[PDB]
Amino acid sequence: EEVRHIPVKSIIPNRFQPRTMFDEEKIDELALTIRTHGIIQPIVVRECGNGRFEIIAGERRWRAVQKLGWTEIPAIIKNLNDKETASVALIENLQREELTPIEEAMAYAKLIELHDLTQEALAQRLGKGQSTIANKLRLLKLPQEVQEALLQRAITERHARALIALKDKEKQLKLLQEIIDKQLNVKQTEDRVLKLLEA
Amino acid sequence: EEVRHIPVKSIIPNRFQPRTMFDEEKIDELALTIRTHGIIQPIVVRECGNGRFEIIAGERRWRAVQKLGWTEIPAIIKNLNDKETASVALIENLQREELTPIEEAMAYAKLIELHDLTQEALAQRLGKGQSTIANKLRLLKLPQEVQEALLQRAITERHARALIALKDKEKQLKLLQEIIDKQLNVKQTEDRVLKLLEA
Repeated sequence: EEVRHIPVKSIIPNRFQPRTMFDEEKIDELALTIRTHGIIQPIVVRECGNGRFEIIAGERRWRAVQKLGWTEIPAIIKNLNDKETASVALIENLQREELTPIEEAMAYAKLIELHDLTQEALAQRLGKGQSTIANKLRLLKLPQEVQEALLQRAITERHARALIALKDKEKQLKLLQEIIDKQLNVKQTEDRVLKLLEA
Repeated sequence: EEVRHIPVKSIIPNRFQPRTMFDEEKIDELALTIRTHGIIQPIVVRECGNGRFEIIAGERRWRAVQKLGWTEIPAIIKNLNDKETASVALIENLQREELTPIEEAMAYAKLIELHDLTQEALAQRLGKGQSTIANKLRLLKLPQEVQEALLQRAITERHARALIALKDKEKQLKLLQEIIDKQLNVKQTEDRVLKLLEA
């Protein structure tokens, strides 16, 4: 019903920790993205007790704003028993789907058009490397079938990166079918990619 | 400030689509998980115009509730220009971190303890297969170092699954170092795993 502003310092992460490993590279991108357009989704908490709140969902948002130095955060309070909290806390983390590398690439291109930005401008805004931005956009040059493999998560982005060098659609497609069917890794893809350019 | 209830049928997904591929397997797990404990995080929308709302963030929530047959959904309305919406819409999707397979496993074990449930009970509640639940929990039996590799995303869950069969900690660890350093795939791991049990 009501979005609430709650003290960042009075918040304790969920006892049944759903997340054990936390990438600071990513969490900083979040703190940066929150500096620009603020916290878009409030953090879900329950009252742990008197004036203290247990995070249901939104640890990264909490840690990013902590780094930002914000004194309070937007929350939604839901009355829940200790069992409900732990369950929900695990489901909101189990039911997360990350965007596919091709889509991450597509999005990067959208922001390049919309904010009329350089690959350096993008890296600075999204809190990642010029390298990572450039290399992911390069995947849009790949043949469409390879691009569809990327979304179907048939191939990794590193498998595809090597295929960019072949510079022949047919050769790339022939290898793609080998990679998925033979189930090649990144190493033996790169290996095979070089052998072809040599020959 | 105020969480709002808005008509599911008056909502249009973002024009600059951040997500192109949508796994129904997952989206159904979400609709199921929403049947049980409801929509925990309201969906962020802007007013596209008169009585119509453009999704900023929460397409999966929207599609899951649509399948559930819900007539309205909880939203947060933010006034934004067409440029702001598109940008934010891409960032809320770019800054998503999925849980690591070991953590997905750990969470599954928590719910098994908390709801005192069978692997079948878990599969039914989380909307996935008994197989997927069983196979992911089996990773908790693996040696700790392998488990740390899993969180560091050094190895895939399929690389690890094969190592469960070796049933010797040392042999598993020796292979682990080979997998990461030699950069072996799932195929050549399984291959090597069998060769050892044969010999």
